[PDB]
Amino acid sequence: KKMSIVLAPFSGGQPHSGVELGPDYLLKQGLQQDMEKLGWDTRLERVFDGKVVEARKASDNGDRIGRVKRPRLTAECTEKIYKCVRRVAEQGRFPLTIGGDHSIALGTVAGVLSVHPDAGVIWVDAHADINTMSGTVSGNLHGCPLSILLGLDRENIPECFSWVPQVLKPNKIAYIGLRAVDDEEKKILHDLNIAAFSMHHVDRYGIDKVVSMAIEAVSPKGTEPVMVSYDVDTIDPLYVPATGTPVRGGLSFREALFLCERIAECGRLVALDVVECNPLLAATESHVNDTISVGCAIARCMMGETLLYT
Amino acid sequence: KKMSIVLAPFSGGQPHSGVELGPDYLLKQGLQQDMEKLGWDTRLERVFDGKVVEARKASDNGDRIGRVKRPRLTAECTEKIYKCVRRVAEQGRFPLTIGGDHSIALGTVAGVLSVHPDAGVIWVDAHADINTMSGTVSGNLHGCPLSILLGLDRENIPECFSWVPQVLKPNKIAYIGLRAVDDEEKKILHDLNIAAFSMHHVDRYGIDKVVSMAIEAVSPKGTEPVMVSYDVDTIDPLYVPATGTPVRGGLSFREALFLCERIAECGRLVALDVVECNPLLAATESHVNDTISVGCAIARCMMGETLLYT
Amino acid sequence: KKMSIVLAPFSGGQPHSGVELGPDYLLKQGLQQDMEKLGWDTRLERVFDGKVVEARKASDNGDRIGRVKRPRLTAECTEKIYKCVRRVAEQGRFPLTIGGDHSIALGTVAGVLSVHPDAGVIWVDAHADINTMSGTVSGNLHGCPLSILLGLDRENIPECFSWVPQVLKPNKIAYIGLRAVDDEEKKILHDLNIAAFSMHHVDRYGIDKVVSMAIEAVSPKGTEPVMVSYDVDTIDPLYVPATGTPVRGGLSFREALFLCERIAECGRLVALDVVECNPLLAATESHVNDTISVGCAIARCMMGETLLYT
Ligand SMILES: N=C(NO)NCC[C@H](N)C(=O)O
Ligand SMILES: N=C(NO)NCC[C@H](N)C(=O)O
Ligand SMILES: N=C(NO)NCC[C@H](N)C(=O)O
Ligand SMILES: [Mn+2]
Ligand SMILES: [Mn+2]
Ligand SMILES: [Mn+2]
Ligand SMILES: [Mn+2]
Ligand SMILES: [Mn+2]
Ligand SMILES: [Mn+2]
Repeated sequence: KKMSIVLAPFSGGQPHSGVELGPDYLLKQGLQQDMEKLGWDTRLERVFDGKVVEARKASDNGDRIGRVKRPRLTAECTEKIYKCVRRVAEQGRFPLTIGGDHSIALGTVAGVLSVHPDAGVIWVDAHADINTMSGTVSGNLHGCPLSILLGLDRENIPECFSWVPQVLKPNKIAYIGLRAVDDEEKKILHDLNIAAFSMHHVDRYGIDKVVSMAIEAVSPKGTEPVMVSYDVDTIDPLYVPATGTPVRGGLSFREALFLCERIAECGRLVALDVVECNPLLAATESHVNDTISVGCAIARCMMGETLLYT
Repeated sequence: KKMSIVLAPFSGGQPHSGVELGPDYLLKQGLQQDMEKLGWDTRLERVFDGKVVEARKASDNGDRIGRVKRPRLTAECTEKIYKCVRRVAEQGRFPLTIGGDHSIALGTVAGVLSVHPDAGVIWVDAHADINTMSGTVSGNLHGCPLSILLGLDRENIPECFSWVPQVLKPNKIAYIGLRAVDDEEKKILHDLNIAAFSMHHVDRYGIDKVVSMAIEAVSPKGTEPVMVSYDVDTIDPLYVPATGTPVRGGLSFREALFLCERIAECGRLVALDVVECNPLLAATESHVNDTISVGCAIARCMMGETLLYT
Repeated sequence: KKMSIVLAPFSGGQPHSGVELGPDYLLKQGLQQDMEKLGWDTRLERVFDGKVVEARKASDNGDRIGRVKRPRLTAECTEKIYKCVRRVAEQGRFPLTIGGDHSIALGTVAGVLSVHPDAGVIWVDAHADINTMSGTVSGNLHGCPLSILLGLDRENIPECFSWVPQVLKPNKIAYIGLRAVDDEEKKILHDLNIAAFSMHHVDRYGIDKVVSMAIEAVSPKGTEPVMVSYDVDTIDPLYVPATGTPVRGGLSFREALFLCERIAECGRLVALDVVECNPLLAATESHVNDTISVGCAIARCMMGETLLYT
């Protein structure tokens, strides 16, 4: 029962700065102590200096390839994350990555599928993060990771991303909590027949059924390893206010956590990313505390924490 | 695919002024652009000058018939709405009416049932709005429309309402989200055996089942046209604060919208009223924005807007 | 149809003062008028002077037996409550007790099971309140009542509690809404196989199923009398802010009340405690009003109040 808590304080995949503070905030909230308390032999893994990267992002506004903003910087860092996560798994340890915007998952998923190529992927998010380099309207790379992992729009993808291994198929990715999908993404998900459960399915079937369906969609043989990339903005902003791109009509705090327990209960989770926590994007001390403690809550629940006897 | 957005800035059916501003606010929120974006060939239909009517209401406190307040004024305006909506339907266009307090539905429903006499009616509301002229304690006519449409207490109903055609039967009206019913109304609904789904059924069966049940109750042959008069105060005030008579324990924002999609999904909606939006009844700019954007949201969702590919 | 509204303004079972104001606040909110309106022939029953007891608690910091704080004082008062409730039932009247912290339930449950020894007990709470005298970390007796009623840790229980009759078995107590259980309590509930439904079951099955399950667990023959000790802190603090130990992820206002109706609908409720309302533990006038009116709401709903015709 060994765990490596991968710190990924990156913010180049999007406009607002502050999300790179996630790792620190989470850790000071007692994340590592919590994993220990859950019986996890933990050790931190730093991939790069958070402030050094902020400097390179704040200045170099010349790092672009079309509407895509900061592709080189995002490629460099996500590659270091990929390599890091890859080793962590080769060592037979569970990698829990703390972001940082969601573009880090390009490194995480790439790293996990490198050791567990048959792993399914549950993308808990309000967004589909599948925009292509050519299609991305905003150009914020945190909304493009999946397109890159899937190898879509191969032609218009640059050199700085050639390091990205092609190991993720459409039938191994399942969304949950979607409600802010771009027209381009709606078509893509439909073209590729990606299993996506929007808030509509949650309202229709309740979180339980959805989770069940989500897990089945990426787990054919019922034995496959499961990975969850958890974007906190999936949860209604009235619970998670400190986040870059909030959208109303999100999961309730109870659903956000129940979802984790169902997964833990699955007994096949091999990795977890907890992203989009931006402390500087709050109004009070409770805005940040509620947000960060929610992050730690997803971690404890995913890692086995239950409300009753265990 | 033709639509007429009927503007009904009336506030005589109740105490608070400001609800007649609904139409304008909605429209500036981009309501018509939204219907266009949904592929609806739209055109506005003005029934009367909003400020002119406010003047006649503010002054003439002598317009009463018992406890009933402003019956003449309400009759005059709701008649113009009736006629308007009637023509809009005769033209084969979908009428989307924006209020204005709920007393306008006397004109809307009367207008719709004039062209589609077999249309069922789903009343999404926290209130039953079925009080009689004689029974109404408050005297606020926005809580009496259904009694008039149903022809109840025929004897004590005045001359100014003789224009109201009798075309609505008890078996063609179904409530959803009820939680603030008057004793008089509880008896009536029971006497007439009106299908009413209070918050109790939502909590008990969940919004999906309720919607299904609500649609079946007014649609025997499974082919009948469906009309929905949507009172925004059905939604919990923590979502829709700017409304005249809010009651706690309402539908969540997610339920409010999911309900619409289920209906749209029904493929038989022939008309829709979106009422009780009172901008001046807020505390902040978000109170109004949240309320008005919620109004536009019900419109988009009812008219086909989905979270995923369509 | 006779009812005795037992006033129990006690606060010795916990740190914060103000919760003894519950009874008064509730009553001024019209609690008794409400029970009358529901057709209940009511009469108040005062057990002791609320301010006199506050004086004895504020001063005597020497009243302890280990980590347990104020055992003598709690024993004296809960005994008076026991006796009171016992008589109220012997008189064939329904006892509705208003607290006051949850340690009063030692008197209430003891009183009810004295006249209805086969009565099941539904503990609506975020906490299990089953800590032992020896195990209690906090020492706040409001989290120990059930251990005393169950006769657990008999050896380390003091003289001042010998008056407590042993009439409650593990198979006659069922929790609902649990989410803040201590490690000690988790073991106990598991050892004794106590039917406990945490927020996890609510999220998983919805409030309806849970209530059904909760009622079945304590009602084998399907004829047994039912008692509910209702801790308002079971409801999410965003609904019930004025309470001593709030925990996020609670029941929604709708669930809090729906739960009551299901019970009322059961037709076998023989007693009800409504506890933990601390007016002085608010920030605004709405904090207190919302809290206290919620208390009265649970009362009306439990006692038969429905949203539709009855
Ligand atoms: N934060 C996210 N996703 O996680 N926002 C993505 C927003 C938008 N879809 C884009 O392409 O930029
Ligand atoms: N706003 C509404 N209904 O839509 N309130 C109705 C209130 C009350 N039932 C009455 O007769 O006036
Ligand atoms: N308010 C309550 N329960 O109702 N809190 C109990 C807290 C804690 N379990 C204890 O032993 O003190
Ligand atoms: Mn994301
Ligand atoms: Mn997102
Ligand atoms: Mn209405
Ligand atoms: Mn209403
Ligand atoms: Mn308690
Ligand atoms: Mn409690």
